[PDB]
Amino acid sequence: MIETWTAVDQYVSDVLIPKDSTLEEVLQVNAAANLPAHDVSPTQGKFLQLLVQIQGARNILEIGTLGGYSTIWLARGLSSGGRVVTLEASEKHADIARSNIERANLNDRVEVRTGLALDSLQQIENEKYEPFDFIFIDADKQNNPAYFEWALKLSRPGTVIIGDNVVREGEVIDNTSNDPRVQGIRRFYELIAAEPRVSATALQTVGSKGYDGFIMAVVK
Amino acid sequence: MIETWTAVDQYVSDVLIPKDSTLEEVLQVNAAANLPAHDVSPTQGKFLQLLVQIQGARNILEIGTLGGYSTIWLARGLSSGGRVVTLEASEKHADIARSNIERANLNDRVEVRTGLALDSLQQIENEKYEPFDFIFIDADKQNNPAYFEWALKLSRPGTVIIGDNVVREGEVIDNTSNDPRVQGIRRFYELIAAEPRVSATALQTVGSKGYDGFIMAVVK
Ligand SMILES: Nc1ncnc2c1ncn2[C@@H]1O[C@H](CSCC[C@H](N)C(=O)O)[C@@H](O)[C@H]1O
Ligand SMILES: Nc1ncnc2c1ncn2[C@@H]1O[C@H](CSCC[C@H](N)C(=O)O)[C@@H](O)[C@H]1O
Repeated sequence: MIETWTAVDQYVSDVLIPKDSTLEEVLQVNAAANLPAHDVSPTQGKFLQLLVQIQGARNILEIGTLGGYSTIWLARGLSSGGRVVTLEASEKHADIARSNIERANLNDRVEVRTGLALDSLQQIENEKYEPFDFIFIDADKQNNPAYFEWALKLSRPGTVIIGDNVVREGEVIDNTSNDPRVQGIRRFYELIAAEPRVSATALQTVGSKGYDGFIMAVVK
Repeated sequence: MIETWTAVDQYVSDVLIPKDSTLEEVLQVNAAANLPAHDVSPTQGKFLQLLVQIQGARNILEIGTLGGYSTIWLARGLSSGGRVVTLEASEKHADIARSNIERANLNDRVEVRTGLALDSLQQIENEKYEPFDFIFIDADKQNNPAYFEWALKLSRPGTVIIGDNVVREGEVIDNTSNDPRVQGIRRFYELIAAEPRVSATALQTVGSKGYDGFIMAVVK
């Protein structure tokens, strides 16, 4: 099945996504730096870019930078004078991400903050940051419950929240699993349901990265 | 396999989509009337509703009504004096859709036009309809090329176009397919690539309806 899903994704990108030497280099540098290949796929990246454009987002919060691949897709969807604030725990990942954001000529609208996301989120609250209108949660999924609460806290009515990798090859329905990622993801779904101010759905996806999925939520 | 995808969708729906007796009735009536089970899934329907809300769409065009299941999800995403115009070739389907839409108390927001979509689209242009901000193509896929051209013609900068069922169990990559629906979808991808005014991506999805996918495009 992975061969078929990968072939379909190759077809989709070949026809709908013009070759982009900049983004290809980002992945190449990530690999050279030994960063894991956990970036969103090209089709997922374009989905994010287009969703940002549909929302007309101007203040994006991303949790989990890696090498800035998703960050570039997101930043490219920004309105006028919008910006992206992305959080990364690894000093090395963050350094590489900054270099890739530089190679994409987006350093004028993207800020990479190094440190554990929970600590950075508190700092963001402490500082004078306007509410975020688009939030992409893509870090350590075991912490999704806390990231969701922070996302809502730092949101405004109409804010879009995308939570990546929330199906995990179907492990999401294994209620007895002792895996913290699975339990964290399940609590993420539950907390969204508990919040009357948030309405969401989740689509299961397949492609070059395998069988997974994402949550798309909107703050009332 | 399909068992896992179905179970995951059941989980997602159970937690994120509150029970809706109105929509349950809609599907029951569609089935009693022997309509094919081609309605979007509940999670796909909510995805459409949320996307409509994110864009803040006010004038929706849907091609392919069936029993009005997707139509209701779309209409529920509207707010002010928003409207939905949906096209259906089957007189029987159209009347069942009008009935379901009425039971959902949305007849004031939805217009179901009976007839071949290509004929109705010409009429819509002839008439003074305002440009459509959101277009859902979900009828006979062999005609997607023509529907895409009409969508572009009746759009405005920023219009969102969603094309459903564009992966079809992975057959979309088979250029030699004897399925006119597969050829129609391939023609659709190609035309999008040939239209500079449209940027798109496609995500492959799995769930209760099986392995398929959708295209999301934005008009520039
Ligand atoms: N507690 C935490 N705070 C911030 N980043 C964290 C974290 N735990 C893990 N991460 C970071 O989560 C990232 C997940 S991969 C991020 C990929 C990126 N969104 C893309 O599309 O390419 C990694 O870079 C990892 O170092
Ligand atoms: N040429 C044409 N013009 C208009 N509708 C057409 C058509 N060819 C097929 N259809 C209609 O396409 C519909 C596809 S199923 C539509 C389902 C609907 N989107 C939902 O989510 O519930 C059927 O009702 C079929 O009768």
